[PDB]
Amino acid sequence: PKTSEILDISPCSFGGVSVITPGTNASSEVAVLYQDVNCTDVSTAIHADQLTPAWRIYSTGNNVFQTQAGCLIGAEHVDTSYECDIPIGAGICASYHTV
Amino acid sequence: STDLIKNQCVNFNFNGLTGTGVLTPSSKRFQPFQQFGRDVSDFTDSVRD
Amino acid sequence: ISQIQESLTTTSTALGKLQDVVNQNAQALNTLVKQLSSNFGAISSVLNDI
Amino acid sequence: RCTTFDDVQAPNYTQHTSSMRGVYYPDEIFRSDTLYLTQDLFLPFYSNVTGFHTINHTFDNPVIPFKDGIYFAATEKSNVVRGWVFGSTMNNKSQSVIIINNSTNVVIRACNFELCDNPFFAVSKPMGTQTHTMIFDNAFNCTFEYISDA
Amino acid sequence: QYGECLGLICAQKFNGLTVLPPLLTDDMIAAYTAALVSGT
Amino acid sequence: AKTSVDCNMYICGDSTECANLLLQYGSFCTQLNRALSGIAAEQDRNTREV
Ligand SMILES: *[C@@H]1O[C@H](CO[C@@H]2O[C@@H](C)[C@@H](O)[C@@H](O)[C@@H]2O)[C@@H](O[C@@H]2O[C@H](CO)[C@@H](O)[C@H](O)[C@H]2NC(C)=O)[C@H](O)[C@H]1NC(C)=O
Ligand SMILES: *[C@@H]1O[C@H](CO)[C@@H](O[C@@H]2O[C@H](CO)[C@@H](O)[C@H](O)[C@H]2NC(C)=O)[C@H](O)[C@H]1NC(C)=O
Ligand SMILES: *[C@@H]1O[C@H](CO)[C@@H](O[C@@H]2O[C@H](CO)[C@@H](O)[C@H](O)[C@H]2NC(C)=O)[C@H](O)[C@H]1NC(C)=O
Ligand SMILES: *[C@@H]1O[C@H](CO)[C@@H](O)[C@H](O)[C@H]1NC(C)=O
Ligand SMILES: *[C@@H]1O[C@H](CO)[C@@H](O)[C@H](O)[C@H]1NC(C)=O
Repeated sequence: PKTSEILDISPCSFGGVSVITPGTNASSEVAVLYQDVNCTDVSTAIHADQLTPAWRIYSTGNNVFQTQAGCLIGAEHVDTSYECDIPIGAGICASYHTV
Repeated sequence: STDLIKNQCVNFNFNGLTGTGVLTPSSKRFQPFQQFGRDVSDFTDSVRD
Repeated sequence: ISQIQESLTTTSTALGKLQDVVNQNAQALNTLVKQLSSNFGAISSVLNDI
Repeated sequence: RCTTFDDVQAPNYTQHTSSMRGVYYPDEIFRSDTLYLTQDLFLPFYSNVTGFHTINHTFDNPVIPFKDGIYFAATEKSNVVRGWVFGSTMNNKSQSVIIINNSTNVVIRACNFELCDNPFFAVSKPMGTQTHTMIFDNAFNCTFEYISDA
Repeated sequence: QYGECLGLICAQKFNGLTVLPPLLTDDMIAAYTAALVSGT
Repeated sequence: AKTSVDCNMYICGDSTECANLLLQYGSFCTQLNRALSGIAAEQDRNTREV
């Protein structure tokens, strides 16, 4: 109204979250997949507690990786190929393995 | 009040709770601050006389 | 026949199909039971209470 | 007349992990051999806690905010802590309550108290006997009182 | 119409509908088919 | 197609007042998501089988 600019509207980011784990007996490690989002928005919303759900304790370490289905937090990328244990999407595969 | 009528299909009104059933003795062990027990689906399962 | 017997003695995953059948049926019944506790906007979930 | 302990040190608040403590029975109804999922006020696991300590000259009696609910735990060798006091203004302006493990009888009251700045119980070393209870100068508009059994 | 990103600019529309991608990408499928024709 | 749906944006969207009403129906759309995710996994299995 004030300047007769034309402005678009679009929604704030949303999606599903799902948890990747090896067996509980083997270890308590987890990796989190945020589906169909660019990591810049979720990292800039984890910091300063803008995301929800809000864990009491967690951290995004240096391990952040981008995939077509979304981006994984807490998983380390590797430049080698193996047979799939847990399929993620778009060709990205996961497993629990030695460093 | 009335006496109890165990092992027969009867109407029962123990304490504001109503239904029909077969009363039998039990081996529950209530704490002194618990008067009722419940199963899943919120059905009453046992009562303290 | 010996090697197949040892495999069956130690494996757990080989029968996942039959296990999935059992789990599917049990989960379905569990859900149908749990629905009784819902309220559907009634003043209470307990029929005899009302 | 209130007695003020001079030369008392300021406290050194200390941090500890509470670990998993603080779970309590959510409801009276009996249940067995089942997993139950419920929402209520609870103490979250591995939350930090503010430790306090009375040793030698040190004596800490600091007003602590309530935040609509507190956990509490004490480690005592010979009944050092006798109870608590709950109030909002504690200056002749708001109802206050006292809970104390008096040796003769437990006493709970909810009346205007005007509690002494440094309330305490007086004891003698060789006799092991209590001599004074300097908790409150007076009490007016008293509307509640309770006494436990002897 | 629905939210999707092909490339990766990801956009999302108020209706909340979404389309997930396939696991096997088209060049991996074409490598299976060329392996079959080659071996046969 | 292997499509997916989000329950709260479609039925209730931005508002919170409507979500406090949808709460009275319980688990229903969550088993819905469970179903539609099973269909999604099945499509991948079909292609890997062929
Ligand atoms: C501990 O308290 C008891 C009882 O509480 C007293 O009575 C309450 C109504 C209130 O006025 C408290 O402040 C009081 O202390 C005390 O024992 C009482 O002593 C009086 C005589 O002083 C006697 O008339 C009461 O019957 C007693 N009450 C009993 C026996 O239950 C006691 O002195 C307090 N202190 C100690 C160290 O025990
Ligand atoms: C009951 O609680 C209310 C709110 O928790 C108290 O009101 C506060 O009083 C202080 C006194 O200085 C004000 O600074 C605050 O702004 C008030 N509101 C809040 C939210 O803190 C009230 O004092 C309590 N009752 C009594 C008798 O003290
Ligand atoms: C609670 O109220 C009493 C009485 O109103 C206060 O006692 C007064 O104290 C002042 C100075 O301390 C004296 O000048 C007055 O003469 C006292 N009043 C009476 C009637 O003797 C008492 O101080 C109040 N509590 C606090 C903590 O201030
Ligand atoms: C726990 O430490 C945090 C800082 O990490 C602080 O904000 C909080 O007040 C502490 N909890 C206490 C003192 O109970
Ligand atoms: C008790 O309270 C009344 C009003 O509630 C007040 O008039 C009276 O002065 C109080 N009693 C005292 C101060 O002793």
